[PDB]
Amino acid sequence: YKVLEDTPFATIEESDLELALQIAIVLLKVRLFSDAASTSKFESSDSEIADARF
Amino acid sequence: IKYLNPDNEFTFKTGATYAGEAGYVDREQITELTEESKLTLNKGDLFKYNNIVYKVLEDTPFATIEESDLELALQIAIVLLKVRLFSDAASTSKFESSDSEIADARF
Amino acid sequence: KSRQLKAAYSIELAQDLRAVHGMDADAELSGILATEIMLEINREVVDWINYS
Amino acid sequence: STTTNSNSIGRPNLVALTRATTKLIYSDIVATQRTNQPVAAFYG
Amino acid sequence: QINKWQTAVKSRKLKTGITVELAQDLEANGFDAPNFLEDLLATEMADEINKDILQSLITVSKRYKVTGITDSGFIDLSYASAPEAGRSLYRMVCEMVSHIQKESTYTATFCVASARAAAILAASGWLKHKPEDDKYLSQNAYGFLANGLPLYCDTNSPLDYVIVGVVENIGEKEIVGSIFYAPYTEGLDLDDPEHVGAFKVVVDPESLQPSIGLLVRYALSANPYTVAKDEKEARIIDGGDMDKMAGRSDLSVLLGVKLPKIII
Amino acid sequence: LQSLITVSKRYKVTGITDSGFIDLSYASAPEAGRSLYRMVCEMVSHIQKESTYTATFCVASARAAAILAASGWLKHKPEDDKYLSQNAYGFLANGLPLYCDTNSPLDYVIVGVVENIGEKEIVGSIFYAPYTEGLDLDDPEHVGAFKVVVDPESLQPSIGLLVRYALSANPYTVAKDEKEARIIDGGDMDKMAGRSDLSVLLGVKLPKIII
Repeated sequence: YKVLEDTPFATIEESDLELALQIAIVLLKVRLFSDAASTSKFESSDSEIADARF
Repeated sequence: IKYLNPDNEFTFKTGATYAGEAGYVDREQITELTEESKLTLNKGDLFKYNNIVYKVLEDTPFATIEESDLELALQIAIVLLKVRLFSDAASTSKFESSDSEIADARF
Repeated sequence: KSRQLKAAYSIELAQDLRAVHGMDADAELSGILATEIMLEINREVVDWINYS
Repeated sequence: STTTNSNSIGRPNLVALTRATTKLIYSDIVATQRTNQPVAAFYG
Repeated sequence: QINKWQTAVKSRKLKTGITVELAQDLEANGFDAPNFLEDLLATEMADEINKDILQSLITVSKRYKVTGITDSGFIDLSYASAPEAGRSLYRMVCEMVSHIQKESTYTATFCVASARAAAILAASGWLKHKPEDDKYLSQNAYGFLANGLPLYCDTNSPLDYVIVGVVENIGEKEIVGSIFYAPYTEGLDLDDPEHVGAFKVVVDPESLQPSIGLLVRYALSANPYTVAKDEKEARIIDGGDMDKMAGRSDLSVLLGVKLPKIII
Repeated sequence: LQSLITVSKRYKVTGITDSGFIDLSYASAPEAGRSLYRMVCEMVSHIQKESTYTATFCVASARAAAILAASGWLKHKPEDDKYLSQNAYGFLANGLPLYCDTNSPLDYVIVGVVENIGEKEIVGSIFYAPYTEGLDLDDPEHVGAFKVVVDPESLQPSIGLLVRYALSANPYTVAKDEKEARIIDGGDMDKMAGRSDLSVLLGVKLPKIII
């Protein structure tokens, strides 16, 4: 997750951290961080490529 | 790419017309509603709100509208036929005087 | 020496006349300007004859 | 080690052009016929 | 007795003009500059025609005041007991339709509503989009009702409401409906007359940039048998004159809708 | 899916959706779905009002889709699968297909638009728009490409793939910072998040499944 507004959860009274987190997404305090990488992340000559497993 | 009215707002969001009796330069003469100006209006007067031009059908529009939110009081005035939307086509002479103003189209 | 006139008619009129009377509402008007000018010139000549 | 930090882009691809316009629904609201005179007068 | 409803055609006019350098930039940027410009004026004007008709309809339609629940000129719809909120509006739609059928004798062939009013009505169920039935929706309706009327959205007027009314065409001359639009093009030389109206180009005499504008003329008159409750009985009736005709028509009926506010 | 969640505008109404979500119980059976169906309809007409586009799809969490299904007015009926593209949960009375997310930890319902008016007029919330030009591809419809290396010590094979795409936001979307600008970053979710006229999100509050 990534923080959109500082001090996320400042106004979320929910005690269950999992739900407080869902609320933070709904209220735009925190955004889901799934995102693509800058291209340079893979051209550094020293980089981590996510493993696929089975 | 967006098509805009003379106040540079999206034509589809404003809800107002300009190329007709309401005009564009004419809006600089038409009184806006305020918590006090709503009370000085009578039959035949024009007024505006959110750039829409309205016309008074009944003297002292809002005389019987207790609603404190001016936007809603106006919606009520439309419903109760105290005020009518003024949007309309112009008498043909409006654009023949040569002393004429044609609403702009923008983008 | 010169001599000239203007008509200055509206669009809306020209359309209405074509629909209502069938008149072109261009030619019937330009015709007046041309006629008036030639008529005034013709008078000028007669008037100079009587003047002189 | 040529990477995207070296190469430049001349022009972006537009990909798409979007124009938001009001869906105009009036032909389903008003019963029409054309007028061929500056004045119309309906008979009831 | 035979009476007539008479109106003059009124006008709308728009002006744009594009600086030569800007027009050239439009071509450079991937646009068809001369067609862009005509499409802009035509679009903006068509938009204003649509707004005029819908707004005029609001102000012409009769108000559906009922001693039971509508003597405010609108119906108050909550979120409690959710299916009821839409179904109590559907009922009003049906009653307004019947009111027209009884008073004007016309069938009340359409229903138009604000975006939210349309949604609350849709929420009742008893509304279907059904792409298979798109044939009768003119690709315009939101969807359609069990009672047979198509539902269209307004989205332009600041009102939040529902209107039902009639559009009928029997043939040749027997054309009926709430507001006739009735554009006037005779005498105007048009390339594809279906366009309605025409473009004019001047080009400034100082700056030499082009200038263009568009003219449209039409009646937008009221229907026969409608007489403002002033004269009441008249033989020649101004079919315009909204200052007197407003709110008095049997070919359309309005009921506003009161909803909780959207938080912005 | 996650990009859509964080871009879509939040639907909040003083009546039943403040706090960004709707609370749905098990009382009065169909009402829980009905009060959500209404949200779908309101969010849909909201999009038409603000964007002029028709909000052509609806996507929901697996549970939220079920809650909606409980109202009826959602049908699969395989004979009508023609308009579900073998993906949608089912279709709604309001004409939109309903798809399920099933993946993100959110519990919600989103309505939004995908339209294709031809050639260039491609419209919708998020454009994906992959970039394949320059890659000589085996099956051009694959998108992205494979490479095999083989280790220099052990000699075992090593296989992987690289994919690249824009994932652009739709025009007329502007971050509530610049508000109006001539050039808008179509990515950068850190600023674009929560801003979009082409999609609307409402969360759904449900009781927990016992594990």
